[PDB]
Amino acid sequence: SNASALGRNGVHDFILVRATAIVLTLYIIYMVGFFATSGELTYEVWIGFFASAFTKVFTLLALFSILIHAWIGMWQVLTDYVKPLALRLMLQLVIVVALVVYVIYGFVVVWGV
Amino acid sequence: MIRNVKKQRPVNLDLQTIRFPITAIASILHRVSGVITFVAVGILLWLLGTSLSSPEGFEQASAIMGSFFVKFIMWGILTALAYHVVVGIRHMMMDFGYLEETFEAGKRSAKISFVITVVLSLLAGVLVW
Amino acid sequence: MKLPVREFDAVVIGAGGAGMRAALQISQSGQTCALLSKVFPTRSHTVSAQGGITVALGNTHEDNWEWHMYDTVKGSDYIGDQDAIEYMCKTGPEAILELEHMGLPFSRLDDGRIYQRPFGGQSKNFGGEQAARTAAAADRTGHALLHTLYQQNLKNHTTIFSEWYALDLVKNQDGAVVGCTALCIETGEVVYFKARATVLATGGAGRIYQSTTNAHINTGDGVGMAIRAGVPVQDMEMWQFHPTGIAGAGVLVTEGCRGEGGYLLNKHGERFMERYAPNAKDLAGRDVVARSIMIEIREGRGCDGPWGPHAKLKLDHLGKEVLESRLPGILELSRTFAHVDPVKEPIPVIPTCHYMMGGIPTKVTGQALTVNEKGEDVVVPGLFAVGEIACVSVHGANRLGGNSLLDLVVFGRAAGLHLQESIAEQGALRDASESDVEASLDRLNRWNNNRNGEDPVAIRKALQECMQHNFSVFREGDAMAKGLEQLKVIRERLKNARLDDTSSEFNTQRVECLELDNLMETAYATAVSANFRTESRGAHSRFDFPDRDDENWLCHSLYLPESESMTRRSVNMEPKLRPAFPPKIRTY
Amino acid sequence: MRLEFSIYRYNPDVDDAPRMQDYTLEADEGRDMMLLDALIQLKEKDPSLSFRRSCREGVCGSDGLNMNGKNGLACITPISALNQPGKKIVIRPLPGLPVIRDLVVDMGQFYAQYEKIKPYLLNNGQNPPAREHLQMPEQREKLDGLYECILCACCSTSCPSFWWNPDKFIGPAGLLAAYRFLIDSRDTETDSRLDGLSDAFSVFRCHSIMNCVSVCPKGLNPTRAIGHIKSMLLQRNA
Ligand SMILES: CCCCCCCCCCCCCCC(O)O[C@H](COC(O)CCCCC)COP(=O)(O)OC[C@H](O)COP(=O)(O)OC[C@@H](COC(O)CCCCCCCCCCCC)O[C@H](O)CCCCCCCCCCCCCC
Ligand SMILES: *Cc1cc2c(cc1C)nc1c(=O)[nH]c(=O)nc-1n2C[C@H](O)[C@H](O)[C@H](O)COP(=O)(O)OP(=O)(O)OC[C@H]1O[C@@H](n2cnc3c(N)ncnc32)[C@H](O)[C@@H]1O
Ligand code: HEM
Ligand SMILES: CCCCCC(C)c1cc([N+](=O)[O-])cc([N+](=O)[O-])c1O
Ligand SMILES: O=C([O-])CC(=O)C(=O)O
Ligand code: SF4
Ligand code: F3S
Ligand code: FES
Ligand SMILES: [Ca+2]
Ligand SMILES: [Ca+2]
Repeated sequence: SNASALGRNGVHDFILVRATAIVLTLYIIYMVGFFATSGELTYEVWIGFFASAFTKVFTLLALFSILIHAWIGMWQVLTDYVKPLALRLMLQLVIVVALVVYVIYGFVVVWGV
Repeated sequence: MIRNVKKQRPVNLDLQTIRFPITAIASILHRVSGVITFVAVGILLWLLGTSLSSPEGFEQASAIMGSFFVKFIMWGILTALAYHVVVGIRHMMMDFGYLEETFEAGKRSAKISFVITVVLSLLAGVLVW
Repeated sequence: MKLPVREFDAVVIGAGGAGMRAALQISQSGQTCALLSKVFPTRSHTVSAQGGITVALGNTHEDNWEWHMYDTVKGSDYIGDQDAIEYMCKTGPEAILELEHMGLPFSRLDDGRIYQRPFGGQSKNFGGEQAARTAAAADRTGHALLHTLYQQNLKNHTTIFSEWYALDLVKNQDGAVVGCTALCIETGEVVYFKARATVLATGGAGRIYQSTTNAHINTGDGVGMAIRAGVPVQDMEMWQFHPTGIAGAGVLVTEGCRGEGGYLLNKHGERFMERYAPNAKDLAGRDVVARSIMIEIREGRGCDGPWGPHAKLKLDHLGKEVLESRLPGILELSRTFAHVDPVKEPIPVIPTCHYMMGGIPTKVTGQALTVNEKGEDVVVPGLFAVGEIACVSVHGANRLGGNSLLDLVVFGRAAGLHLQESIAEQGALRDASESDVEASLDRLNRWNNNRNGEDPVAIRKALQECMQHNFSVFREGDAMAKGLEQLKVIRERLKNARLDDTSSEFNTQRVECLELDNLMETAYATAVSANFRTESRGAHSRFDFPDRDDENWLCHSLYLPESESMTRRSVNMEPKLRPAFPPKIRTY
Repeated sequence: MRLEFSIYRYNPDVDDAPRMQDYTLEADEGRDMMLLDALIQLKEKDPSLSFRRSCREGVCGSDGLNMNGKNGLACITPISALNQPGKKIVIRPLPGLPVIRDLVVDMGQFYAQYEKIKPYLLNNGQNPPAREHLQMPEQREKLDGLYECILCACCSTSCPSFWWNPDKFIGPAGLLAAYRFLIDSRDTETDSRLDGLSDAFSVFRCHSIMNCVSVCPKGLNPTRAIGHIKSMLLQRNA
């Protein structure tokens, strides 16, 4: 079981990517459908869209899905191109911290609205 | 050649020397689109951050999006993202079985994909505006 | 002492069908063994085999091995040993079923348009058998067999030296074979492989003609190494020209076509094979069906076009389905080389060189034999031969279809099963002085120092041409005579031939050159033999002697080498067996 | 007509770096010939030019070469397909693999992966058949398109994933072969086989690029077989 890979094994990675892909496609449609039904976006409409339990919960489920998905993803890429161990681990570290911060900042932004 | 040990055989790897099918282009762009989108999220989170902080914030974001230079970038992000979703779905379909794994069926999938991407990309541009 | 050495209890020179079946068996016996090859094992000519493996299994229909003996003996022309053939046919089934348990992709039986039966190896109708006894897996039975066999040497972890070129055998002061020398094509280094047993399985060498079904590899390196060492060759004039080779291509097309119901026709729309062999039809023997079509060309009644004077191998009538299911490999070689979809049009076929029946004389145990001063069989210490390079005397003067592969596995395995016993018998064999080893390096040294010599291409080209014209399907004294002399001319010529590439890293030229020598010694023996025989038998057809000499030429013509010194020609024979068998009339 | 060729050359002891050499083989404009034919002629003009060849009929797998950017067999690639006026015919070794000399690449890593997947039948021996094994045409049909592989390496040589993880990712050929045993009625270690392929590289590095299917001389489809392996994996590990 590779330490940098999220999945315990290959199949695990296969699934996690496909599950999050799906959840992320719904969310995107959700966000797109809103913007294509907005026209002129007012501060009142914007905050109104987020003050919604539904939007908060979906937005955070997405960010969380991104962590899992982008992690496995960026990981596969680095495995192909960054062959020097030391360098690759630094990148994975930078990347995973970034993903975790995305989610943490997401919470901070959401409860603040 | 390590220290006191020589000759390491050559390898044919000039990419300009290799002819790549459309299917090969399709997937490599999916990989590139992904890395673009990884970065993209941060940028979008930042904007979303400003956007909701307060009225003055929503103003500051509304105006940043005003820059036409920014409009271009906000435009590629959505196109890269759009490309990635489409080709991703194409991907998942062959996996399961809603698409043939033959080569021809493969080039057809690839082509229809780019088409839908271009279309969505156009729509994205209309929104950024 | 500057030459490296690799000791093994065995050295199997050749990774063909028989070479691997043996290496596998020799290994099963707890014997250290090295397997050598010029190409990657899966590339040997065997991969190209189509038809199938004719063995009595009884699947397609009840059968017995004896019918296989009669069908075969009459097929050889009572020139093939009853002892050997018996053993092969009898040991047939077990040996084949052995391969299926190894995973060989056989075709299966049960439902078909108008047919039906259980999981047996599907046996197809084939040439020289009363009914269908040919186990076939699609059109690619050789590829199946070879690959399975390689997968097996992978499992049992056989030591394989891939892309190594065996030069000449190394003789013992007492005149025994004690290994050989070989060239690492990759790096170019030369090494002496010392062994208590040296098995040759270098296949045939139809490359001594201009149009053959064989591969660019079949240069009978085997033959050349045996002669240059002092070992004879039996019936080296007996060459089977396949009936359905592709005109202008020389690429093979299975006899199974006729077996699945293929027509062999002439421009006037008649099935001349029905007229030649009035009751046996296209199933007629190998030797026979060849002259039939070849004759229609002599009388100016042979079909012509871009490809050349051919015969139409009509198959289109069979279902496009059956052709795709049963002969997928055929439907492509035709399109690819013949530019004709068999599903709709017949195939431009012509008898072209195929199996070489002649080769190193051996006992069923694979051991190599030479004659005594009196002329008695004397086995050769440390030497064995299996496959096409060997004349165990099974196919005699006409190889029944699909028997060669059956040969490969049976005697290949026979050699392995008996190796330890044979070594016991010859006993211990002494070392070789740098002189003995040095000797083998001669052919190599020559080529490497000679650079201003003559261009091999011509010598090669001529070589093939002469053999093509003077030693074709039909031949005559006056002919051999001329060629036999041309050859001498060329053989001397070849002695000044040059080598342009003097590199190390994979030298294709050096190798091809070294193979030329074999092409030479091979074609030569072929001739002195062809001339010698005073009769028209199996593949041997002389207009001067239209009938087979039952009293005089009912024997194996032994070519008598002396290395590069002056030659000689002798005789041999084998009527005794278990169930008994008489010569007779040969009407197919 | 005349024919302008562009051929890859390299010899460890003369050259220290590869170079492309110009060749002109004036051929009879009669009919079409295979690229092997050309090479064999050119090699008469120039002996040093080395390359592999044998069966000559598209069945041994020896002459794998990259012709004008696409991999294929020199023995069956017609000069028609590769001739364009004014332009040369670029012939090079198979991509990724190390170059031994001229157009001959070390196929080592290729064969390796092949072995990793256990290319031979595995039957616990439980329930021995009287004679041969029970294989119904319908069961045997499943092997079609999976046992005709000739190990030419055109496929693996055309796959980027294989360029990056030559020894980690099995590659097209190897997976096609793995599947050949995974679906063989005669093989009794299918679940053991699947556990061996569940890591992150062996099978999952395949991104369905389909260059393998694109260049297979025997028209085989490794992508499809890999897809079936992946499915077996999900059935067994989820
Ligand atoms: C099946 C697969 C599904 C596809 C999936 C692919 C998705 C990607 C492709 C994108 C496609 C987008 C398509 C949009 C669309 O359809 O536009 C429509 C156009 O339709 C036509 O042209 C009709 C033709 C019909 C033909 C039949 C509607 O557009 P309008 O007309 O309203 O044009 C805007 C207007 O000028 C009037 O504009 P305005 O004045 O209101 O603009 C104001 C401007 C500034 O406002 C601010 O300051 C607020 C910014 C807030 C940014 C929030 C970002 C949220 C990030 C969340 C991250 C969560 C992790 O607003 C901007 O220009 C708005 C930009 C909006 C960008 C939205 C991006 C979507 C992100 C989804 C989440 C990403 C997930 C990443 C993992
Ligand atoms: C040419 C052909 C033959 C053939 C056939 C179709 C074609 C196109 N279909 C057949 C069929 O359906 N049934 C049948 O019974 N026979 C059929 N044949 C003939 C048959 O293929 C041959 O008799 C048989 O393949 C011979 O096998 P063998 O193992 O004896 O020989 P090989 O496969 O040609 O391989 C020889 C090996 O030896 C190595 N070698 C040769 N010289 C050297 C040197 N100097 N050093 C090291 N190795 C050497 C080769 O490289 C090869 O591995
Ligand atoms: C949150 C936005 C996304 C990001 C940042 C992202 C990032 C990535 C990355 C880095 C890869 C791996 C690159 C590769 O190896 O090819 C990848 C692969 C993939 N993604 Fe996404 N992705 C996102 C959204 C999605 C969505 C919404 C879908 C659903 C349509 C999706 C489906 C896929 C699929 C199927 C793959 C597999 C490609 C392969 O295995 O080669 N992705 N993604
Ligand atoms: C910026 C991307 C460069 C990609 C280069 C190459 C040789 C490449 C080509 C393909 N392709 O499918 O043609 C796929 C991958 N890849 O990493 O998956 C790949 O790395
Ligand atoms: O040599 C043989 O056995 C005949 C053969 O393969 C064929 O006709 O395809
Ligand atoms: S599957 Fe096709 S391309 Fe791949 S190695 Fe086998 S024959 Fe060659
Ligand atoms: S090209 Fe390689 S990525 Fe998969 S689809 Fe074929 S094995
Ligand atoms: S020489 Fe064998 S397939 Fe080309
Ligand atoms: Ca023989
Ligand atoms: Ca099973």
